[PDB]
Amino acid sequence: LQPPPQQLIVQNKTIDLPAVYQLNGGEEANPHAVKVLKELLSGKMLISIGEKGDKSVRKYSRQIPDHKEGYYLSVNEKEIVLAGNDERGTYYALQTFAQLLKDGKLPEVEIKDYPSVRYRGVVEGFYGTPWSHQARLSQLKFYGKNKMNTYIYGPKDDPYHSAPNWRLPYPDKEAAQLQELVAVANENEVDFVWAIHPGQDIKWNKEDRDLLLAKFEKMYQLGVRSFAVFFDDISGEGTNPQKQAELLNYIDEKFAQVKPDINQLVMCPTEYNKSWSNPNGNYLTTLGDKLNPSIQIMWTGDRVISDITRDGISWINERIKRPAYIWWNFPVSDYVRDHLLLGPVYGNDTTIAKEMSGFVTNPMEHAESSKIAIYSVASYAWNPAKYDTWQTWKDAIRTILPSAAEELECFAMHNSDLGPNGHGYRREESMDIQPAAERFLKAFKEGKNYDKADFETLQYTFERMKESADILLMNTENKPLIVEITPWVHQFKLTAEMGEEVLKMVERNESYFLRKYNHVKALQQQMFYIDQTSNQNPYQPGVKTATRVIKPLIDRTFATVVKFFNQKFNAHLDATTDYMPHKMLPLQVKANRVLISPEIELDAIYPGENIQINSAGLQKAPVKFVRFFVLTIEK
Ligand SMILES: CC(=O)N[C@H]1/C(=N/O)O[C@H](CO)[C@@H](O)[C@@H]1O
Repeated sequence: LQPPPQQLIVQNKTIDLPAVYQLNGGEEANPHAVKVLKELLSGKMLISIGEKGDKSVRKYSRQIPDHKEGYYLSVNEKEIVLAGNDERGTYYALQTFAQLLKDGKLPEVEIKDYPSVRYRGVVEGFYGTPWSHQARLSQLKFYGKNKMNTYIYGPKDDPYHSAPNWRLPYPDKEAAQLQELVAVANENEVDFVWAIHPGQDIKWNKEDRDLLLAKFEKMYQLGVRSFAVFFDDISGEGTNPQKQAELLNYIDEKFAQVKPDINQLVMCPTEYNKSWSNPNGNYLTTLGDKLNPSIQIMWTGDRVISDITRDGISWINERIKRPAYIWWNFPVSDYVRDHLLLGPVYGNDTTIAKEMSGFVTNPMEHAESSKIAIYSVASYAWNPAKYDTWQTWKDAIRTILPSAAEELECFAMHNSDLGPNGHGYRREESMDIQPAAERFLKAFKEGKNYDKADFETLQYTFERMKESADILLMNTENKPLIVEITPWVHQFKLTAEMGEEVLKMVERNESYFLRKYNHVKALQQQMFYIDQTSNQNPYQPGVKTATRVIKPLIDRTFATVVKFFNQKFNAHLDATTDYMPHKMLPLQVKANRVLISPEIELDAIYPGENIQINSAGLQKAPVKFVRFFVLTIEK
């Protein structure tokens, strides 16, 4: 069961799902929950479904937890009970019930369940290509299955979300799409929260306030019932906390508290993590004091990218005078775009549920791939006391890709770290093989003999990686997932082939070694060609994989064996580990830039564009040699 329930008593009997059944409370329970129950009983004992207060569930009123979104669930030989404290609770009972049913069978169980954190879900809030409409449809259904009740729409690059077109209603096509997303959100018990991001060019006047409210009104007409205003990542007048708080309170008093049926009203502050706060400035205490108490305030932790600690959340809660609504910046990869972040969710304090109003994850622009972290976050926010990092990661993968779960585990296990970055945030990766790696390498470098078992583990790892990559490439169960990851799967296969060949180099005679060495060089060039043609975004272009432990191991082993060979045979083989066509500290190629890692000869004459050192326009001059750090060319 994911999320794990608050309380579970298991009998180790099982019963058959009733072929004949009496349904009770069908006409009066949450229709969303009844429809789910009706699909499970498709094709087909008393079955009682309802909310506390329905006649159907009167007998169980004392067992239904007294919590928002709580439910009581029971399966024995005589009857099944599915009883929410409220309509969403009934739906949630059904989502648990759906996981109990396996091959027409049910375990005898009794569950009392409820979430520890009130708002749980996803903020689509990253920079990059916004999720596709089809991907959002898929996400919403995923959220309902995992008891996430919150979807905050706010892609930084949607021009109708952010500046200047925040002021304009969505075009007809986009409008009808959002209208469909809201309906689907509603059917899956998810609050569609529409965010606006106006602060970079907002004027503190009646004109812009009215345009904002008019925009909120248009969204309301599309079916939207929760709203957010984001003031993150801006400078200038829009950073004024008094004005922000006045605007939010106006929205609250003239809009949210005036419509019949508005739910969440959320803001993200300009000072949205501690490092970006001014402890000595008046910004957060002003919001805390002035913002109306029903309005939620978002927080990403001690840093833009960070895990949530007891001390960290105490710090913010004391200032905002309410429990922070956490905006968790993982697995978002918009600042390490050459990486996929597919590892487990961990690092968040599991005892601080009372200290947060909400917990949402900011995911990758890769929607399907983000489901691993999203599933885990749903498990963590619902039952943080029972949260199990590794089991939930494994459960997520088996959920997303049952036909190739182990292959996806293999790929994800080695695609979890971010590499060095300006946010200082890192994750573990390849932890299984890390000790056999460091040992193999330490011994190897010193001239000491390595353990054969360690050499075999590495060998076994490369073999498994190639099986996993080729199987994932051909998988048709979740095509959108395969599309997202495919460039990384190719790079991951090359990595493993490169590992096997390097290991063969450590292992016969001069001729054989030279074959292996030339093969390694060709594989390096192939990796370079993938890094240069795939995922060519303006920020971190290319495709990096197994970067924490596996690639450094392979590279360092390769450099070492080439050195020993050169000493033994008095040779001059090139030991460099990344392919570079241009000659020169390693050079790097990024899009049409050639740079020296913080005289040069290009492999051809190109028209020059510019040169920047830490600048001169080259006005298209033919160029092949630069002597005296980035050269831009036409390419
Ligand atoms: C509140 C917030 O996190 N705003 C942005 C952010 N600000 O530092 O960092 C994230 C990771 O780069 C971005 O995806 C977010 O859109």
